[PDB]
Amino acid sequence: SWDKDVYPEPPRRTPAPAPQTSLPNPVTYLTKIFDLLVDRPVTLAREFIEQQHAKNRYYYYHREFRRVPDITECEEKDILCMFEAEMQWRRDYKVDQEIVNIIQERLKACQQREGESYRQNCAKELEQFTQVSKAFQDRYSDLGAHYSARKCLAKQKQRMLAERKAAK
Amino acid sequence: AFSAPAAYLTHQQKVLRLYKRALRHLESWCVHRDKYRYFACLMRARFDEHKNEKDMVKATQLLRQAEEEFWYGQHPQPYIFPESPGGTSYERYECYKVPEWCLDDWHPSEKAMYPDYFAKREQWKRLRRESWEREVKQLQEETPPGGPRTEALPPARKEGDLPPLWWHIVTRPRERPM
Amino acid sequence: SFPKYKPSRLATLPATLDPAEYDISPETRKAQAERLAIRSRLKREYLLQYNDPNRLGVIEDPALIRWTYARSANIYPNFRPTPKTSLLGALFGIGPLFFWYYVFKTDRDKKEKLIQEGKLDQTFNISY
Amino acid sequence: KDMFPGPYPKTPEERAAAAKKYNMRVEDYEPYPDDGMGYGDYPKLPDRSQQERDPWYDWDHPDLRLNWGEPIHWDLDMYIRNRVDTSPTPVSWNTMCKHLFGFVAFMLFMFWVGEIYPSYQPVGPKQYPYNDLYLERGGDPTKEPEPVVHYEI
Amino acid sequence: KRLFIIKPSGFY
Amino acid sequence: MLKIIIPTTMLLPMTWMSKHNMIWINATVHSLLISLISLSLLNQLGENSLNFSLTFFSDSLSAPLLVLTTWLLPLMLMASQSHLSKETTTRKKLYITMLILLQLFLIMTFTATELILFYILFEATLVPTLIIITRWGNQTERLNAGLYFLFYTLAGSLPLLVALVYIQNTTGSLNFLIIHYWSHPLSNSWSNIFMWLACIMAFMVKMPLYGLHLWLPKAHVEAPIAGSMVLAAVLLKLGGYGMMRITTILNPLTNYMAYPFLMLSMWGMIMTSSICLRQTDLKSLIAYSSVSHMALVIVAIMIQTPWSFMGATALMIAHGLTSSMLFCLANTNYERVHSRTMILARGLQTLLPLMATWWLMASLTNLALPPSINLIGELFIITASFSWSNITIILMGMNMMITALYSLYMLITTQRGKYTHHINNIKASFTRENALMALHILPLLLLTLNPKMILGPLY
Amino acid sequence: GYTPDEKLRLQQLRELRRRWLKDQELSPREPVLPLQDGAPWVIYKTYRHSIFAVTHVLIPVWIIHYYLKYHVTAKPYTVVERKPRIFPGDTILETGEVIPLMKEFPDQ
Amino acid sequence: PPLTLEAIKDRVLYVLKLYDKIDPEKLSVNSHFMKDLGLDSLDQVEIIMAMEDEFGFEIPDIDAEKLMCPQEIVDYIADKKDVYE
Amino acid sequence: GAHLARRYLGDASKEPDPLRMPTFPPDYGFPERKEREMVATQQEMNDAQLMLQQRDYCAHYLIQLLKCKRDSFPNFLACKHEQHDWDYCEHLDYVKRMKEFERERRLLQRKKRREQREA
Amino acid sequence: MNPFASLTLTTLIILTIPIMMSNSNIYKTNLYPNYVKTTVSYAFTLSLVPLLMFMHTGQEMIISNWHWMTLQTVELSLSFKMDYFSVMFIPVALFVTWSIMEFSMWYMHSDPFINRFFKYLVLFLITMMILVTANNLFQLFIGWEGVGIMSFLLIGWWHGRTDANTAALQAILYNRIGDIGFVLSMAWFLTHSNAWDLQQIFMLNNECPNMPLIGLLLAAAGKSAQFGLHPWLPSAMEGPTPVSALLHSSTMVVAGVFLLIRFYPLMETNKLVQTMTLCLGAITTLFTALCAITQNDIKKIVAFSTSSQLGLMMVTIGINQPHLAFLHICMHAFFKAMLFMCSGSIIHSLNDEQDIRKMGGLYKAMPFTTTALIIGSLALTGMPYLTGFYSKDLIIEAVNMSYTNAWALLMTLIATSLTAAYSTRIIFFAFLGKPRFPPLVLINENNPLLINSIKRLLIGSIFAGFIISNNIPPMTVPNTTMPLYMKMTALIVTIMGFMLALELNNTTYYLKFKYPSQTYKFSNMLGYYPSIMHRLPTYHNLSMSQKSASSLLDLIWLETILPKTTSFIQMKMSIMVSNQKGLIKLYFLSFLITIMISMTLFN
Repeated sequence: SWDKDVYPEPPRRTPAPAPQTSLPNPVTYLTKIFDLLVDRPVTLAREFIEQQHAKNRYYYYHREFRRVPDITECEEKDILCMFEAEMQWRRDYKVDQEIVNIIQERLKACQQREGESYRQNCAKELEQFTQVSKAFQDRYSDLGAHYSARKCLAKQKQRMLAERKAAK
Repeated sequence: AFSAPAAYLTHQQKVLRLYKRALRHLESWCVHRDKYRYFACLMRARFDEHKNEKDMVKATQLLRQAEEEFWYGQHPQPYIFPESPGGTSYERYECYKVPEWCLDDWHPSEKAMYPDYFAKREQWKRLRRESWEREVKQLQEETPPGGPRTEALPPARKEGDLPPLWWHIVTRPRERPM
Repeated sequence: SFPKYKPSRLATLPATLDPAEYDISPETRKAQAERLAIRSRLKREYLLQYNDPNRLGVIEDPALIRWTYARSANIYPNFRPTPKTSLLGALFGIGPLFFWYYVFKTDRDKKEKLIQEGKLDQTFNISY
Repeated sequence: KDMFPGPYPKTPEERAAAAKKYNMRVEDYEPYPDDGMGYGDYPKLPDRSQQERDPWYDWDHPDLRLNWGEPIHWDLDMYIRNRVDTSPTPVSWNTMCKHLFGFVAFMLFMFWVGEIYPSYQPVGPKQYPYNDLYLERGGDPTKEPEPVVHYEI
Repeated sequence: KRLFIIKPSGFY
Repeated sequence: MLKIIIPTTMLLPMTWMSKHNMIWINATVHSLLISLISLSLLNQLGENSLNFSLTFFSDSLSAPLLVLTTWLLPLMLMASQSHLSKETTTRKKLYITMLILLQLFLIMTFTATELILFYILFEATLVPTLIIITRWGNQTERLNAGLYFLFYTLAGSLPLLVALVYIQNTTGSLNFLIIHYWSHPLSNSWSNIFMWLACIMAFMVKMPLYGLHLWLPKAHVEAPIAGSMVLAAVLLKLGGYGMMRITTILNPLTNYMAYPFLMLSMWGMIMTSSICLRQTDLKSLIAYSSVSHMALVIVAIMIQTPWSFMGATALMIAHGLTSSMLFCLANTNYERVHSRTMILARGLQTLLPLMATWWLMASLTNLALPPSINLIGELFIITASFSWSNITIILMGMNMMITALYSLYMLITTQRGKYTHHINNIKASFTRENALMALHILPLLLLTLNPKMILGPLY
Repeated sequence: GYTPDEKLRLQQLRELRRRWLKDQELSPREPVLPLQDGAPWVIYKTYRHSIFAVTHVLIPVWIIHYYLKYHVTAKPYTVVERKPRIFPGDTILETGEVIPLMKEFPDQ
Repeated sequence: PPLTLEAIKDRVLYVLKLYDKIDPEKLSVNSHFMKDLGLDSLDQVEIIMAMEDEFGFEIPDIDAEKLMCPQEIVDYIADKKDVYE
Repeated sequence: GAHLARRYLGDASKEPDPLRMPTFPPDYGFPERKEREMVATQQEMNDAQLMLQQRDYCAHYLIQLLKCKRDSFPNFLACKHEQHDWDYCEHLDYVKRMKEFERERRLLQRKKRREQREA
Repeated sequence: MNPFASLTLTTLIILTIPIMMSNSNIYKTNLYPNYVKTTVSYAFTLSLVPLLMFMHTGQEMIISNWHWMTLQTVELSLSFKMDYFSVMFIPVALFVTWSIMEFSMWYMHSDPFINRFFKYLVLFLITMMILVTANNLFQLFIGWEGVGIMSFLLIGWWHGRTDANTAALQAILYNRIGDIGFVLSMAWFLTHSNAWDLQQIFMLNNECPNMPLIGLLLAAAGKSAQFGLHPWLPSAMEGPTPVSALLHSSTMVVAGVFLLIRFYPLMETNKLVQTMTLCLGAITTLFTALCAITQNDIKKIVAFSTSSQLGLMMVTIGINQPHLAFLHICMHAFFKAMLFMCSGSIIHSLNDEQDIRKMGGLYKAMPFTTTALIIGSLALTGMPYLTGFYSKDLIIEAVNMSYTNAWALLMTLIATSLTAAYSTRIIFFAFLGKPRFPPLVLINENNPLLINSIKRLLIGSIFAGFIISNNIPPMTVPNTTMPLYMKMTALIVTIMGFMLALELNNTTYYLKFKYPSQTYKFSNMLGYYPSIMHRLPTYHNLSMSQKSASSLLDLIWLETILPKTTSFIQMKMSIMVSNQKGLIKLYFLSFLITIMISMTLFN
């Protein structure tokens, strides 16, 4: 049920069977035996369980957090606003970690899927992960074990001052 | 079963031990039986040559030189009997050996499984318990005033007396307990 | 004249090749007999307790108690700050710490210098 | 209790008492040198591994090759049969060290010589299509590669 | 010629 | 947190008013139920801590330690039953009361929201531990060990009290939440340097640091089994918990000041693991291994990186379990043969087979066989240090090798070889001892399946 | 050689040791405490074989295939297969085809 | 391989009979090599070595020197191999 | 191994250097040289998932061999002729590389001959 | 494709069922070993299916069934890499384990804890399967350490033997020294590539640096008993012969070579690491073959042969020919396992006798074992069209036809000659000649388990190389054309070694005695590496521990510094304060002094 856009997979191109020999193919008969002995019972069991699940269907919801004022707009020593903003920053930290995870999963799946042509046919995913890794490292790397919204803000300010100096 | 050692090894015993070591190492070098027999007869002749030397100083010097020759000529990997010290099977069954006192701690149900054996074990326990006092008395009597000057232990002097300090030797775990 | 066997600390001299085993005197034989006497007395005491049908428990060996005490308790009471003890203690206690400080500090300072000069590769180093 | 190890013996009477305590002959008993290292009264027994002791003798403790009441070497745990062994070797220790280290050094030196003169076959470099597989080997597709051309011999 | 096997109590 | 605290307090009246026969049974049952209650704390919101009240809060760091303490109490009672059987009813009740007071103090220390209250409860643990060691120890050296433990810890702690009062005066609050949220950076001045030293040194003493670890061997060797269990599993971990908590205040100076303690811990881990190789007493060997692992934890805390902190938490929990189990396994042999000399009892695998398997599993966990939580923590710490300096791998790998060597040397010497002939008092292992070993081992192996529980807040 | 005391002692120990060894011999009775399974002739020929086959291979295969149903659908990228090699041949989905130039000189 | 006492005696007498220096006819279980037969010490060493090779177990030198009789060899082998019949 | 003998024991300048090869330009000598022709298309090699080392001028025979092997299975002895074709192509390429080595040898000797001509 | 994953996972899961049933009553019953063997055989039969699917269509897969834990940007999950290496090695290892267990049933029948032996063997197989089928470095580490621990347990199967415990500790020590490199590689990959999965590691590390590859090489040297860490494998023969044949002969030792093969894409980039691997392989081959030449224990000889073959595989890796290295692993499994089983049969027949000098004239006494050993030795020595010919002959030809360190190539050829030499040694001393074993003759090879177990491996040795080589897809460009002498170099060297070994062995018959040469001492003493290396470092480390860390610092100097000195100062001050004089005249003067000093100092 996973979204294809979030988890892209290249279209599957499977060569058609083109036997050139009289000898029976063992894999075909073994696979038919597997289908009959295993796949059919498994499919029937899953059919029964899915019927049971459909009999009592209940839903769970994905929580939505409204955006709250950031640390930049929080006054000094304003522990309420600082607490709200820091919790928001931590949630965003987790979300960015998950984003990096998704891109890395794309990377590994591409490495496996392409095969011996991984170096060339996986370039786009590698570029995506390179961009994401650079962004993530700049935003969150080196903050330390006691990472806080204030420290990330200070790092961003340091980076911006360095950029202004580069502007000269 | 090992006999009590002596304070020193006599010159004859040292020569005999050198002879045995030389023959075994030669057999290690001489893998085939025929070559071993030929060179072993040679070694026996070598010992016989100075078998009857009268001067003890000369014989001692000969033994020393022979030991030096042995150390130079020892086989780097001498054959070791499988169960001998240094052998492949030395102490292999040690873990399987279990002391007799362990059976006393068996649960009564376990001892029930082997009734006749435990009856016989009770008989042996009675024998040891009766014999201990007489064994201590005999050891005290035979012991010299200064103290025991050798590890040897006296045999049973009179009928109805077990050899002193006999329990562990008699009841030692079987060589192949399984 | 086969080459002689140079004994070492991890290669003890074989008794067969012991220069003293072939120069024996009356006193040496007497000493050997006395040593056997000591061993025989100790073995007699041990075997008497070991074959006692009433004994139940360990046969406390004083030698083991002495070994443990000497290796743990007796050390400091019989220690005196001496030139050898003091110098060896200094070297083997504080010497390694300063060596490892030098090593790690130099490495870390180099790394920090490279980072400052933007001349270090952390393209995918996003998990510290 | 007097049985416990004590200070370094200085008077001859203290040496005799220490020898009696450790169940040793007075002549045999030699204390560790009194250098403040904590050995104190404990005997300085010969540095022989438990392997060296006669296997055939019926020791009080067979595995350790030790006897009840015998003075225990200060480094017995180091010298147990599992741990270091000092038994005499067929060849001299110095000869073994020289031979082994020489073999290792010669092997490494010959490897260096081989690196200096590495074996190969009388063949030219392998030729690969499409500019040495520049695209296949990860080269930038947009940036046109410097052309590599292989001609028929 | 079965021989009794001396082993520790396994009941517990 | 009162859901746990109040029942623990009620444990005391139950123990005192219980019948002479039923003291151990009631204490064990209700302590186990309390531990079951503590499992609710493991459910931790990722972003924020569980702020139950002004006084008490729990996070992903405190929760595992609280669960560990609540679990440890029943195991301690089970282990201590045997040697206190001869003791009179009043003394047995007093011993149980000391254990219960220790649990109460540890829980309040872990859940306390104010550094001064944390200090009061963290120092308060000395009294029950000191009483246990010096009243129910079996050796004449129990008193000297108690003096060393008490004075090492107090000499470390008191400057911490002064520093905390000074912080209260300057910042205005010692509540951890406010301190974390405000947390102004420190400056590199001699006064701030000494404040950093005062804050760190008490926890550095509690977590045996090389040069300040002398109390640990004496106390663990000379203490009763329960006291050794608490000291290894929980009391050492108080230092790690405090150091992880306290490090927020000392942000910048930690880089400059870490090097002495970092070097001391890194070299001391090798030194103590080597010490374990040549130890002649089983308890002392276990204690030195504890010292080495806590040195690893100290390195993790000083580096101050998220992976290092996760490894530190995981290692704290895993080591507490493994060291407690090892102490109990040694205590069984001590009770049977009444000596702590390793050589004296040999070949115990033939005599006591299942205890041999318990020893094998404990030693494997000690040497960090994966996927043990011990290995998870050690590996995370090792990776964090590798980031800190690639050269760190040499010492850490050497320590891993030495740890494997000494653990398997203990296993081989105690449980392998020919049985000591003269010893005749070895008797079939009781269900109680095997149950204690299983209660130690099973939670440790199970925790591998879900390791996020012991990976700490930074997870 | 043996001293007379040594010979006498060793012979007495021999007698006692042999008596102990004979005592260690088990009697004809080794009482075993006395049917949870009521299958007295279980076809040793095939019933055990088919039961083992089902229990060890058939049940685990069913369980693992059901777990494949669970894990593949629940999580993307859980199972990733190397893209099948495509030679100048037809493809099932799009029925495409191509040939490899074939300009190659045939003789060899 | 029960290795009964009679088998041990038979094999020891086998080895001794195949020994040229010993004349087979006068060889007996109680024929002391030193006294009844004419074997010297080195012959004692050789015979002990032959026995240990025949049975595959090494007799320690201290015990080996004291055998001085075939029946002694048989009983010592029985003790080492735990032969009770 | 004799070429190594000439290279090391004899004059190094005369013998070609394997890493340096080919120093002389293709244009020198050889008045007209045709470009080596690769029958296999790049997309075909990528689709067949040929190893980069195996993506050589003889790749077409390898593609044919892989397809024959896939189709013939179960029979694994039915591709001997295609295997021979690919092996022969590899043999031709190896011979070409040897010819390159010989060309370098002779060219270096000619260069030395020019230097001799100066003196 | 759908059946592939299910069958591949079921093959591993089925093995665990006997471990789970160890808790049940079957463990108590005699049926447990047969149940474990049957489980292994069924697992092999199932494993054949995925192998056939791969042979048909190269259906490689990666299965991440369970998500263990996500650590910030790093996800650790249980992932199995069912690629060519795993899909092929699983059947080979399962077949070898099946034969070895059938043989063990006969060999270990007397052993009281036979059920424990079989359970430990199944556990080792499970750990090795984890090692082979791993897509994460952490899961591979789980398999690595599990194999090490199972080797420790099985090698010291007889806890009574002090030698066995020493061998187990030695194996653990060397393998842990290797594992230092494994930890280094894991840390480097996590820190730089931010992943422990092989796929991302390959993707990101286009040009792998040196440090992680050197750490992997150290781990491979530790597991495969390369020079410097080689002693553990020969000492491992202290364990029961089935344990040696299964783990320390054919399956466990190959792990390091398998570790390097798994990282072959990274290995290609770095030239220095390839050269180091080649040199280490050459050193191992030459040294181990030379040591084996003069060894008088059959198990020792076979173990040194295994070490030399591992060195040859490492050389193949150094030549940048990994798939050939994997093929050699596969074939060595068969023939070396069969050889060790034959040695076990000889040992059992001759009442636990392992010295070749005491074994002779067994060619007719044991016909089937003699046939199995002859076939195995021929395959090991590269007899054409046997299992060895398909792997070793190609390995040698590739080594010749490539840019290579000259001494490495020379050493490899000499090593092949020495392999022929020691095969001749075993055959000549044991099977040929006149019987030298003790009089009572108990030779009886007529056991169905022994005969069938050796039969399966004999058929595998004879025919497997052809089948595997033909079926596997071509993975290297062949060395088509080469000089005739280059092509025949392997046969020429092997035959020369055969001739020289046979000539020297015949000279033993001659009634001439010469005192041992120094070279013979060097070979027989294993190069003196054990004697000096197992004593000098151990003595120094333990003595340093006790003398310095335990006493000089912990018990003396630290105590003197912090506690003792402070207590002494306090005691002296207490003696000063409590002067115990109590005289009014004395301390009232102090009051006067105090008053004057106060008036001056504080105004």
